[PDB]
Amino acid sequence: YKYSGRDSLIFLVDASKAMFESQSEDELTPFDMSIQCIQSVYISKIISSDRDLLAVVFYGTEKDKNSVNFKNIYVLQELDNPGAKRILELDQFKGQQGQKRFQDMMGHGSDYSLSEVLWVCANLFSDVQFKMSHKRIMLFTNEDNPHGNDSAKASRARTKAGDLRDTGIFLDLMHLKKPGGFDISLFYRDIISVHFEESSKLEDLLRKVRAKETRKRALSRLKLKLNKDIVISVGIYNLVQKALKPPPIKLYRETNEPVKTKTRTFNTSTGGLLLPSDTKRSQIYGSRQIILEKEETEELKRFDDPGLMLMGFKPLVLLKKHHYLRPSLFVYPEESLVIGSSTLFSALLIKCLEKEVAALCRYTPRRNIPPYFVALVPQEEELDDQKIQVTPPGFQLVFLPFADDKRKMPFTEKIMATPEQVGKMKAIVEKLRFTYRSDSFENPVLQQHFRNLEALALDLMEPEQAVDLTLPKVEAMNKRLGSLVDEFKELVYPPDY
Amino acid sequence: RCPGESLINPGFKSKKPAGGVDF
Amino acid sequence: SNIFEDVEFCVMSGTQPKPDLENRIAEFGGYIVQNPGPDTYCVIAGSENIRVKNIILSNKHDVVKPAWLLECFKTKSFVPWQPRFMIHMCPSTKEHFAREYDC
DNA sequence: GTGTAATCTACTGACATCAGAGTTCTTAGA
DNA sequence: TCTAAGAACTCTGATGTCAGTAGATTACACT
Repeated sequence: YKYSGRDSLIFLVDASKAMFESQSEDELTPFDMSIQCIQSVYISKIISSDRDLLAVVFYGTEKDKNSVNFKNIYVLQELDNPGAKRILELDQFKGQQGQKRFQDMMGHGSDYSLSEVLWVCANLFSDVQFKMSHKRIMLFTNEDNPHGNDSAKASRARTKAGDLRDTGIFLDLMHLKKPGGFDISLFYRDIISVHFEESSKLEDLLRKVRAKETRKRALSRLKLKLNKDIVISVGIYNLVQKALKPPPIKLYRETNEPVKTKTRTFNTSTGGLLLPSDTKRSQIYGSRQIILEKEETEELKRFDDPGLMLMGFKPLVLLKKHHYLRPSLFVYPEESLVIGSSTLFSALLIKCLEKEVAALCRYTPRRNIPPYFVALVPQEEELDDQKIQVTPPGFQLVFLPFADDKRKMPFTEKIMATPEQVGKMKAIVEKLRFTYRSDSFENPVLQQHFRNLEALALDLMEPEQAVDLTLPKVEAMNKRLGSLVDEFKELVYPPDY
Repeated sequence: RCPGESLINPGFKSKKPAGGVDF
Repeated sequence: SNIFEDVEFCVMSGTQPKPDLENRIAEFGGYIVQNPGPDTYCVIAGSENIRVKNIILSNKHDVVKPAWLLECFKTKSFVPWQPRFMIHMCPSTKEHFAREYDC
């Protein structure tokens, strides 16, 4: 879908006693399972996408809250952006005492009707003003025949859920270990888009996974001036960009209210609230003072207008991988401007890969920025993983240093090791062989930070303290490697350290 | 389609479970 | 009542009706505060919270049984506080506290 | 004049980013 | 016998960017 549309998601639990207070074991509880799910996807969505909408609803309860079509349904929460007080409302109903806390309020086991329940949720999504990209309902019921004993009750539901799917709201399901069996082919076969224990999907809602997830958006758009005249529009996209702990919002102590930092400039002698025109900019050199205006400290540092000028072609081997400037950015075509320029770009991509070549360009991302120099290395897609595109096809902008960047480094000379000293090393190295994958690690600080932040947010008992994956697991490095550190200590240097 | 797309956060690709060094 | 005026309280928890605790206090005019500064007499809490643990960790202030601000309601209990700073510029507060504290 | 288009130009949320300022460490150090 | 000049890192604040929303400006037009 288009950029702005929120994900929006409504959670809809069976309040019926026959599941709600029920267990075959003692070790879980289907309502305590669903509520855990709702709290846990919801705490995922809080860290990861505060912009996307959640609601939660109980059907078949005995005391009601709805706009209309009231009987035996209670909207615990209408659609809203997610936060702490909503997670505290769900927390109240959890656990052995929780399954009594709920009973003092909304009441349990009464008759219900899916064609009314699906009506209610529909009205909910309608009532909200925002643009929605995905509209999804989640069923937390075990009741595999949903009391369609009256087939002329049940045909209402099936038609109404035809109407859900027809209006482009989706609906989705989880089965919840009903004693002895559950089978979708009896009923729910036509409500969703051979026999089950409990859903292999449901564990994915307990991943508790944390990052920002920020959708595909351009960094900027530019014209690749091949010369004085021929241009194509290309995008500039950010495939790799270091995340930061979110900017902290300064607060008033006594009320927790946000407060304005409200800075001004004031003359050291006098009451002049000096305006931006009152003051210049300056330097000191050679015991004299150089004076420039607030226009020209940024008229200096101009050279060009936003674009990409072509500078001619190179071998890919001469672009030496030791000197690297800043993270590489992707280039991909954009018919939003320069229509049909995709036809040129695609031929340019295809044929550079045959030539074993890069294009060299000069690059300005904005007006009032100096040109850097950038090699456009061409790119090719590994769809072989059943069209999981690990690599998009296009170009990489790889940046190149200038003289000033390549800092001087001290004198040293040696070519010291013998073939035995390499030969022992060639063993330890081959014993320590693993497979790195790009996603195999996580930031120890930024992951810890969210766990501290949750403890403070919910008033939990404890910070979760989940230990990081960057420390070497040194006992495994002792054992897999084995004792071979002694080959350095014996064969390579004296015993004095 | 389903195979790579997360149920917690749709359209976005499924976050695999952290890994680290193991031989 | 005109007794709990000039005495400032923090009702940091309840649960007995927490929002009614300070309302009962209000017809006794006890000076309600939402978050205890170094000014306050004492802090009142129907149960522990993490902020009460913060005030066990920061020995800061006088912490009081629930009933003391439902039994202040038959007495007149009114008893103190802190914040933090340690300082050795040319040290200053400790020598002021050689005038202002027992040693 | 009076009335109905079509469409430019704004503002905002959000995201990257240079600069600028606060902070701990080396050498040269009376 | 030690006191600043030179690093280094993080963090904060502004400027510019993109996508999308919707208002007011202005065009077009009446026999």
